Amino acid sequence: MEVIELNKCTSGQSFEVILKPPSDPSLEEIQKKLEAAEERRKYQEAELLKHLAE
Amino acid sequence: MRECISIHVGQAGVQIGNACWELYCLEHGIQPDGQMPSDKTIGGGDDSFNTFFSETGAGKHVPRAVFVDLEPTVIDEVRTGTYRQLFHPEQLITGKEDAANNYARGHYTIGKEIIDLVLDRIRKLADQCTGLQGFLVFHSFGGGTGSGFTSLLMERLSVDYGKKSKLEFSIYPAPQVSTAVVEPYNSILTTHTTLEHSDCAFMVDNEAIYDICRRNLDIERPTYTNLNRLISQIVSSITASLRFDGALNVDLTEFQTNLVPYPRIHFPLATYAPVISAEKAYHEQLSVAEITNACFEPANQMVKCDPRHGKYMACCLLYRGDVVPKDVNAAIATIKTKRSIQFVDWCPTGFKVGINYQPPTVVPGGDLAKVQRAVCMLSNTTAIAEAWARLDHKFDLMYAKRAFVHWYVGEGMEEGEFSEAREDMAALEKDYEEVGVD
Amino acid sequence: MYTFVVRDENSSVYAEVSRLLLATGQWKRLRKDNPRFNLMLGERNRLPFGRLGHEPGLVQLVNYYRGADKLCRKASLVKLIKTSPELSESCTWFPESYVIYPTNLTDEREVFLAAYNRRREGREGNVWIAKSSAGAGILISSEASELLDFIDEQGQVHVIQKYLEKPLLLEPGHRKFDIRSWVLVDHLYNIYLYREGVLRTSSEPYNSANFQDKTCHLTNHCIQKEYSKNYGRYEEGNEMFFEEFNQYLMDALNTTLENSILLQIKHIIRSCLMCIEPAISTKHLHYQSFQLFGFDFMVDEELKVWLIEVNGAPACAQKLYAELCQGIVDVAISSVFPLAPTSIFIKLHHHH
Amino acid sequence: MREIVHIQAGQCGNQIGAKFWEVISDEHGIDPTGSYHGDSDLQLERINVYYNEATGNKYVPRAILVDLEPGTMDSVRSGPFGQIFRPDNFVFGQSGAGNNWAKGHYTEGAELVDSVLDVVRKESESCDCLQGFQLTHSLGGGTGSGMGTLLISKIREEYPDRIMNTFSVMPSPKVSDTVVEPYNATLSVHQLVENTDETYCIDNEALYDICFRTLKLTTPTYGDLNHLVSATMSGVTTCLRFPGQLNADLRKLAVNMVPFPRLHFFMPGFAPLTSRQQYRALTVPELTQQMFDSKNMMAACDPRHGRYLTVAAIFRGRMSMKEVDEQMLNVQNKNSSYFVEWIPNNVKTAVCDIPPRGLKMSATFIGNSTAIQELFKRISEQFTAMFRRKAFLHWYTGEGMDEMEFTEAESNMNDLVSEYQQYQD
Ligand SMILES: Nc1nc2c(ncn2[C@@H]2O[C@H](COP(=O)(O)OP(=O)(O)OP(=O)(O)O)[C@@H](O)[C@H]2O)c(=O)[nH]1
Ligand SMILES: Nc1ncnc2c1ncn2[C@@H]1O[C@H](COP(=O)(O)OP(=O)(O)CP(=O)(O)O)[C@@H](O)[C@H]1O
Ligand SMILES: Nc1nc2c(ncn2[C@@H]2O[C@H](COP(=O)(O)OP(=O)(O)O)[C@@H](O)[C@H]2O)c(=O)[nH]1
Ligand SMILES: [Ca+2]
Ligand SMILES: [Ca+2]
Ligand SMILES: [Ca+2]
Ligand SMILES: [Mg+2]
Ligand SMILES: [Mg+2]
Ligand SMILES: [Mg+2]
Repeated sequence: MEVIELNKCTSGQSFEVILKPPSDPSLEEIQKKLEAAEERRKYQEAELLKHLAE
Repeated sequence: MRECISIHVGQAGVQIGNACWELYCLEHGIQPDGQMPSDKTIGGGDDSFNTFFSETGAGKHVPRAVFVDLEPTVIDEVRTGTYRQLFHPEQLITGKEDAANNYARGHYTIGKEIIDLVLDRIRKLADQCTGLQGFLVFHSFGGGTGSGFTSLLMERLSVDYGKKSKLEFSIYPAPQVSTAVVEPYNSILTTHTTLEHSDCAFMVDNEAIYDICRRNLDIERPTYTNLNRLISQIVSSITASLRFDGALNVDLTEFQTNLVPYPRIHFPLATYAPVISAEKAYHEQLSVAEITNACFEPANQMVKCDPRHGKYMACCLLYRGDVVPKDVNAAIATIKTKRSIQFVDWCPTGFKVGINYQPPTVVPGGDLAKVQRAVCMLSNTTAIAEAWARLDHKFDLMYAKRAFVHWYVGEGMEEGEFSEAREDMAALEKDYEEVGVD
Repeated sequence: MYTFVVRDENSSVYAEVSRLLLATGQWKRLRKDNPRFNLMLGERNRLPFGRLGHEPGLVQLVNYYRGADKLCRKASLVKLIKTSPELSESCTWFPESYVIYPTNLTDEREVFLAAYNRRREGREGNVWIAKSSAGAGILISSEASELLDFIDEQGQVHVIQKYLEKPLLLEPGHRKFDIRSWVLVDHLYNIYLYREGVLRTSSEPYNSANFQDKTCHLTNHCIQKEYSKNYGRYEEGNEMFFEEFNQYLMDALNTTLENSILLQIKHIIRSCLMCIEPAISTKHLHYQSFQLFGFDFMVDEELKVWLIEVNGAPACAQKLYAELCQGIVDVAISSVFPLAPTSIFIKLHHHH
Repeated sequence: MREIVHIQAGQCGNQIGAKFWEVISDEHGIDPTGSYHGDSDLQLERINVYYNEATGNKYVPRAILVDLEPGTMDSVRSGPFGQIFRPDNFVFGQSGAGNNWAKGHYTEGAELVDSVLDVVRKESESCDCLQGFQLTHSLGGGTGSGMGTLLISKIREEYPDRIMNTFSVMPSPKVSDTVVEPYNATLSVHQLVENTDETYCIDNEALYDICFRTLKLTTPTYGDLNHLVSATMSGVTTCLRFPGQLNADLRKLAVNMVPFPRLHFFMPGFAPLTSRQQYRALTVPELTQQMFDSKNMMAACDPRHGRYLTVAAIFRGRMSMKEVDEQMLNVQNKNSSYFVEWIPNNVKTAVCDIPPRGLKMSATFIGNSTAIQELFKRISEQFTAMFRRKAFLHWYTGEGMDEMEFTEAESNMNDLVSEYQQYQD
């Protein structure tokens, strides 16, 4: 039950108590993911209009 | 002094952000017009509150915050609310139509067309920072914007601010305050693409906030205002160290250092007490030992789970009010001899304690009663994995039938991103079991 | 209309409970994976406790205490008694036991030999028994070499404890036995002892000079009915009930089952369960737990009661399935889910 | 400003649509001339969802009236609120559709569809942000069925990413104008499977039985059937017309009600339904017991024959929201054998403080039930009873159609039935 690193100031204090010791994707790669999903949307919509055109 | 920029995404983040900045102002003595009489340095200063508030020559104290929603209704409240004068227009960003609770819609379809805008507005706040620490991102798991757009924003922040820290306050989905059936999908999609981009995440289960409001506040049908006023008390306790003089958790880095020895396991459990109903004429003021003991009761945890059946990796006690170190260690001693507190063998069995003499501020007319002392315990327990298990199980039930999956595929998402996200959660639950179970 | 699920088809006990529940016309059974339920008769292994108590407007009750395995595991119980100050290492009603991991894997090997050498030098009886939870696989021996070598040949943790060389023998027969007591703990953590116990007796005369033939040393109902040739001779199914056993203690020993044995049993049950209450209690939990336990005791020639093991999924004596199972619906289920005596249990009052 | 464009087509479409605007115009304080005269701001909060604002604080519905004959629309223009509809939004021909799906879809209808789409485009261009469209029509006639579905196909081509919603009256031999209604309905139901996000199935038989048995109406009339449709339409749209966060925005509703793209045909329900003991107060339990009762459901399907994929309930009036949750969570927890267990929390509830005219409180039921297949089964059987003999086909082959197109519509609906069947097990 040890207290360590006691720091006190005008608005409070902070300390530590030890009971027992122990025993990314680049900007380019994000635009590609975004544009890839935008392309599949454009493809899916293209098949819808082709369906409607028929 | 190093600055912290807050980012609120979606309806949950924006309404929760509102409650926090209302509370922050009452705490630092900032009036709705932005004026702060106590600040004797007009239009400048590197005080502790300057980490969250910038200043103008006119003496206005402006939050370092950005509000982002794909629909204008929620953010319009801020523009005409009590604290409309705190922010300037650039800080509030709104779209025309929302993500319809569709992760793929917020991350891809709509997100792609507004992502760089949030970044530009953020850059503007960063340009006022002489030493930016990082970001605090508030969002929900279940919303289309909260889930979808947030994960895209985190990916870009890691690119545009590599060395900066990023913390989350995330709303875990709760059927009692939700009408969306697909929130499990969204929650798991956003956790998979955000995991490697967040250094510390404080999950708040709406189920827990809901029950605390009914049990302790005697609210029969808690509203969002009730849920947010209480969530901002917990958030205030967690961010207080960054806004007040102190030596514990003085920068966002210290949160990872003191609470996250393993990077993927960065979801500390929060526990707050006391929550007292203001309608009570007068309440027997609780002691340091009693409120500390309450930190180990499931009834006031931000996520309902049983820490008795997990292993702690870290533990911070954040006291506010009439509390001296002598009382703290006395209660801790007793709690150890009665409570089941099992730490991981590769982490010390100890507690970092922070005391702020200013007791919790209560919003006038709010639901919480003024108390002489309160505490928030931040403990990284393997028990919080119970929340991942519940959510992953709901995901499996629907995904096994591919129910609702066509909505996500139709917005440009590939079906394989579902199982890719799910296998990552399977790996997250395994990490918790390897660390906690024998 | 209450609802419940069944996730352990192999439970003869709760099979009857589910049979009685449906007979009440006020309980409806649901599929094993339907989350909207009031009562879960859960599986034995890996019961998903973390998914309980998260259904809006449903008080959920499960038939297993999370964490009670610490008491119902051979090695776990030994660790619990030696490390729990409430039980202490000097516990007088639990045989001197040690945890021994096979050498192919803390461990108490050297600690076991130390006490073993002490007995060998002191002319004292030095007969130990090795067993584990992965058995039907038990070995009784007086040589430490055989005991340790037997465990190394296996691959699971084992426990070596003192073999009771002076067990109380029934007459006529000169035969060993054990006592099974069923204990039901409810959501409020009341400890109820079933007024009906059973003696699982050996139909073979106890022989202290041959631990090789384990038919007269192991009173398991399956061993007696398989390797014992006098099965059912003295009592039906090698099962004596409290009424008979009590009359015997009076005629033979001039005492009662209550004074000589039952007080110690009730004290042991209290001590064991009260010890772990802070760890498994569901008093302030988002769901509620109850569980049925099967304690097994030994009695020596001095009428001292020794605890053998605790069973988490115990079976019942055929003659007592109806009385007990209904008793489970009364104090465990209907106590939280009431329906629109002279209790068959004995309340063991204690300080929570 | 999430505006919705309303379209009503044909005799049935325009008569039901009229009563609808009559009902909600009252709930929002709009009088027959478009002048607001309410007493609550909640009336005008989301007024722009269905109404345009004109000069002099005038509110003009965003509705387009379509028919191939003048008769019905002439009545609307002389009806109670006829003066509130934009004059230019009346688009109509003179030939008629002769209850012929082919005439509405390929010949007569085709000659008039472009002019209708000119008005849609005009109303859309004025929308700050268009949520989508809602169409009212029957499936058993010619205009609302044949041309109605022709309009959806074209509206979807020009607005591919907007929500398409319909209130579709389904024909029944018990309430029938002509024997070819099953032909027209089977042709439309395939259009809807492809081109609508949400379709509220409204069986005229259920409406009739409700009027005869429950409402105790000796001789029902279309007017009586339309009172039920008016109230139901007002109920299911309450989420949209008032301040709320549940089911608001057509796409969010579709995202939480449609687990599979083709299984988007809903069963509506309303409570109360009292016969003139009409002043008695109705308790929350009663509202819930009835709203879920089959005799209050307007699809003519027994829910206990299938399973609910999702359910959306709307309670209106000043009541105990705590008590609402309790009774809803009681129906579910008392009949969970009828809710699919692979969609957690598939029953959602919303409360609204403004009640319908003359009711302390009411409840509207919106269920995506697999029991709806019973409805498509009826139509399918009635269809094949005639088509196997090619009876009455000459009306359609004479307008340019081929028998092959009938065989396909047949197979397309029998497929839709098998789809509902596999998700019921
Ligand atoms: N605690 C709390 N939870 C909220 C609040 N607002 C919404 N939620 C929760 O957030 C989830 C829904 O996500 P939203 O935040 O509304 O969605 P969004 O981020 O606005 O994205 P959209 O789908 O485009 O609307 C549900 O689980 C709600 O319970 C709030 O103000 N406080
Ligand atoms: N230390 C000891 N002294 C004397 N007998 C012992 C003993 N340990 C075990 N036994 C004998 O072994 C039997 C019980 O074995 P144990 O309970 O450990 O195995 P098990 O769990 O597979 C049987 P059950 O669980 O049904 O009681 C008893 O009949 C008892 O006579
Ligand atoms: N509920 C209801 N159904 C109607 C009404 N008028 C016609 N119907 C039904 O609609 C079908 C006839 O379609 P109708 O609208 O008259 O054809 P259209 O004018 O060419 O589109 C028949 O099944 C009628 O039962 C009405 O006012 N209300
Ligand atoms: Ca200053
Ligand atoms: Ca990073
Ligand atoms: Ca012509
Ligand atoms: Mg939103
Ligand atoms: Mg056993
Ligand atoms: Mg007609």
